[PDB]
Amino acid sequence: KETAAAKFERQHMDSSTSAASSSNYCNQMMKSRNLTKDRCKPVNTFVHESLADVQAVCSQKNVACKNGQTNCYQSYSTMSITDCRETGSSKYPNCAYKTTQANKHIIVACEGNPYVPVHFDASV
Repeated sequence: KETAAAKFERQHMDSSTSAASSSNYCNQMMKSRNLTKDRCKPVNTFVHESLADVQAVCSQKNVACKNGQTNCYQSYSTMSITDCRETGSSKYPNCAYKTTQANKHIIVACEGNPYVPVHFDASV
């Protein structure tokens, strides 16, 4: 198994880079993190912040999750993120993505003890 928290770091954390390196970023990252293993995950966001910074988001601004649950939190400051959105010629198993860099507040769902991020909800 893989814990909720470890899975979040696997699919969303990329601290080794401050931004989206190039157009190549998403094709390599999605594959590396095994996000294009059973299908091409449609969209995925990577956060280039320290892990301590992303975890502190659980004590930040509490907001409603897209699913109606109340365990989502919004970062007070903008973070550096990269959005990976699937393309047209992207055909499984040859998934193709468009790398998109930006700075936005992130919204994550937290849970557990300790209370850690387990799901990425949105970026605004």
